[PDB]
Amino acid sequence: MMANRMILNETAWFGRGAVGALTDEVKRRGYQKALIVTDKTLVQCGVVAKVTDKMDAAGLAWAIYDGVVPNPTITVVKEGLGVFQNSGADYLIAIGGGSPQDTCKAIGIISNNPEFADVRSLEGLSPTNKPSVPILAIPTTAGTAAEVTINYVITDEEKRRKFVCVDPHDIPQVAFIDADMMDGCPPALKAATGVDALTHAIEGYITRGAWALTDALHIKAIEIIAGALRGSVAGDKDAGEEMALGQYVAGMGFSNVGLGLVHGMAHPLGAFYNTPHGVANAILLPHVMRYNADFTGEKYRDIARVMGVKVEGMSLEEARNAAVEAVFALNRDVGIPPHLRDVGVRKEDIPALAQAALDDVCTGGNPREATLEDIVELYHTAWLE
Amino acid sequence: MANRMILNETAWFGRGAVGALTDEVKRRGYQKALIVTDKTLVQCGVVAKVTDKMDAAGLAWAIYDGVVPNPTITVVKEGLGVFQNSGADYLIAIGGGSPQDTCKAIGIISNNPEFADVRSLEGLSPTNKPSVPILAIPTTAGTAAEVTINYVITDEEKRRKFVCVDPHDIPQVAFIDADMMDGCPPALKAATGVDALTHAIEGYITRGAWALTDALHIKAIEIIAGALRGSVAGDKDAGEEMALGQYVAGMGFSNVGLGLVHGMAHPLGAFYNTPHGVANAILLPHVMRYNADFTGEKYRDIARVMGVKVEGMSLEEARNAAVEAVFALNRDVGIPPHLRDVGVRKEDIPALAQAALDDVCTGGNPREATLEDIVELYHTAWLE
Ligand SMILES: NC(=O)c1ccc[n+]([C@@H]2O[C@H](COP(=O)([O-])OP(=O)(O)OC[C@H]3O[C@@H](n4cnc5c(N)ncnc54)[C@H](O)[C@@H]3O)[C@@H](O)[C@H]2O)c1
Ligand SMILES: NC(=O)c1ccc[n+]([C@@H]2O[C@H](COP(=O)([O-])OP(=O)(O)OC[C@H]3O[C@@H](n4cnc5c(N)ncnc54)[C@H](O)[C@@H]3O)[C@@H](O)[C@H]2O)c1
Ligand SMILES: [Cl-]
Ligand SMILES: [Cl-]
Ligand SMILES: [Cl-]
Ligand SMILES: [Cl-]
Ligand SMILES: [Zn+2]
Ligand SMILES: [Zn+2]
Repeated sequence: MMANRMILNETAWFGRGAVGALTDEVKRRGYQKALIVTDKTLVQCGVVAKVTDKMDAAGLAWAIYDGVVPNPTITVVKEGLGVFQNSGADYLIAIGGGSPQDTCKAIGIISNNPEFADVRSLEGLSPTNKPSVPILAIPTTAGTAAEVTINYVITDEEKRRKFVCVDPHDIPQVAFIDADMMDGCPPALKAATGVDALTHAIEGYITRGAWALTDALHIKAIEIIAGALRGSVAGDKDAGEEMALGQYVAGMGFSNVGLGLVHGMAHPLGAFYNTPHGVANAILLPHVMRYNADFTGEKYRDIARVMGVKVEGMSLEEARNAAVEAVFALNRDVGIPPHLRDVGVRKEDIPALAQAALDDVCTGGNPREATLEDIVELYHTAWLE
Repeated sequence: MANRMILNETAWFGRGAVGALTDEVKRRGYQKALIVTDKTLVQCGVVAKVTDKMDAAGLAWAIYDGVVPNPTITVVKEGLGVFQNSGADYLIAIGGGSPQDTCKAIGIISNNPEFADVRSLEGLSPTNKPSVPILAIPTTAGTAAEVTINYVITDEEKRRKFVCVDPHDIPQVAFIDADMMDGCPPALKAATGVDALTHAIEGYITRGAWALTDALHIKAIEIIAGALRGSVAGDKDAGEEMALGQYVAGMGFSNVGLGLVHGMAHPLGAFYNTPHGVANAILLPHVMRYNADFTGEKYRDIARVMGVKVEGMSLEEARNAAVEAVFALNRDVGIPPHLRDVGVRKEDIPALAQAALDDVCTGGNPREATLEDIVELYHTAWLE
């Protein structure tokens, strides 16, 4: 029926050493001065200087905003926007995971669309008339794929909720997908962000708006990620490079079609508790998959198959169970906590979390139409055994 | 050498103890508080438990809510400026160890301005004046920071936690009220409760231990081991027991010291911003095993009050049983088993171990640790 749109990065560089392309890209574009948007951890760890050392050798000017925090808030966006406005910069370089990537998008959008100074009013299909300030995006987790999506997610601390901004105008001009930038994640962070990448690919494979091209991207991403994540957590170089590619491929799909109830149930955790996005999604994933199983056609057979299960001869019910179990197994293998209680959730908040999840935009993509009671029940199931 | 005890001159205990605050303020003649706290406690309504009572009583207050876990030199300086501009004449610390310690730093520097750099307070701070008076209200069970003479600040430039020790920082009044603590999520109850256990076990076996602190610590171990599972489960009376036990532990350890658990946790906090309670909880049983031969009969006592039938056990057996009872508690309340699980990197172990070797807490440890012993302990705790 309806035609399907795809927004993608016009330019992207892939592989260990891809950040070495940045200075030429800047020179080709004629930009005069960057604002780097990042967090203090990435500065302390030397990750930012991997980029600035190259800029300095090429004679390219920059300034830094390093105030991003996980689950970046309206306060963070306003602070970074002020730094941008006083910096003399003409473009942005986002160095970090989803939290810096998203902050950078917000800054770049508001700078060219000042009617959105309050930040909150960007939620939804932001009616921006101008493209963002140009962004060069450098992910350091594997990851959110925020370098390739048209979305960014802000935490409204005053309202205790996360909100999603969807806007073609925010797409980065160039993405640099370089596992050298990602290797310093602690193993536990690799694990959570990697199962989050898997969640993007699984939810995107089964989302209501799925179509042929996104299905092809998502099923490839699932195969890459499921084959690489244990090795990446273990520190294998090639597995890290595979994770960097797979996490990105997932975004090429889900940006354009949507996610589901895993992300919808994780957003309130981020808002209520400041839970890390990756861990929250990882813990919820297999429970939501079980819930969705009967509403997914043949797709769990494909998921199980590319996660290593010999599905030949299984009934559809068996293949569905096998897909779920393969996710539980991966979570155990890479040390994801088994229960939400383990990561600071309170049972008393489940009613309110569930209403927030029901209302979350990601939930609308879920292949099964969730009810309040389904979400209450899933939180209890995930909370403790 | 005679042994010194510093304690709170005044303290109120039990559910509802914060109800005593407004009268304590009136009796002391203070004019205006600065509340030192964090944004979570404001959001959760915990601060309002206090400020609503103050408002009813006509008592003035302002808030500094910028404390973060593992408070930094930057936080201390920010809060000090807020204090200096607030018109306050006393401090109310509402929170866990992070706000309690920030509050102590503020109150000390306000009356001892030559320590404006913060770092210069490390060790036996040579302050001439008492802190601005502090009324301390813990909201975790917990650090016992309300009753110790210590506070712990993170130097981000030097990537290290440092301990400031000073009789001048003791709070004037502590209010130990489990109603203030009940909102901790279960996982936070678990980690802060095993941290309280750690304080009591390390204090029991520390080099400076003597009769009075031994009596306090073994009672605290009994209380905490008996209550923690129930408190994590939300039982009301268990929460009140935890509030008391965590404080009794501090009555001891403030005055004698801790050991290598705390010494190995400090660099985690500095390197990774690891929560103090979780770090200590994961390390505790491994360090206990390392220390066992240097602990006399005390692991028999620990095992007994943790519910082990030690009658008939050899000392070796009783020691192993104490270690296992701690492993069991950690499983039972959901403490992660390994440091890798909480974001530690193996590549950092050499540097973590040097930092732990040099940490002040390590000097109280009953076994004299070496660099190589600490490296091995990190590796042992890092993964199965
Ligand atoms: N824009 C989108 O389409 C999109 C999609 C998914 C998620 N998100 C958002 O992304 C955010 C989560 O991002 P995330 O999971 O990448 O984590 P993050 O950016 O919040 O980072 C988490 C932590 O890991 C640290 N870290 C990151 N890279 C590191 C490295 N290389 N070395 C050491 N430490 C490193 C950070 O400093 C931080 O402390 C959430 O707010 C989520 O809502 C956005
Ligand atoms: N002698 C001493 O002064 C002493 C002793 C031990 C530890 N410490 C220090 O204490 C700090 C750790 O303190 P902590 O373990 O109490 O944790 P914390 O104060 O760092 O708080 C941890 C988290 O729990 C939240 N929290 C606290 N109370 C809550 C409540 N009632 N409801 C909901 N959330 C709540 C906080 O907002 C914060 O996000 C460390 O920096 C450590 O070095 C000091
Ligand atoms: Cl998200
Ligand atoms: Cl989230
Ligand atoms: Cl401490
Ligand atoms: Cl610590
Ligand atoms: Zn995600
Ligand atoms: Zn402690």
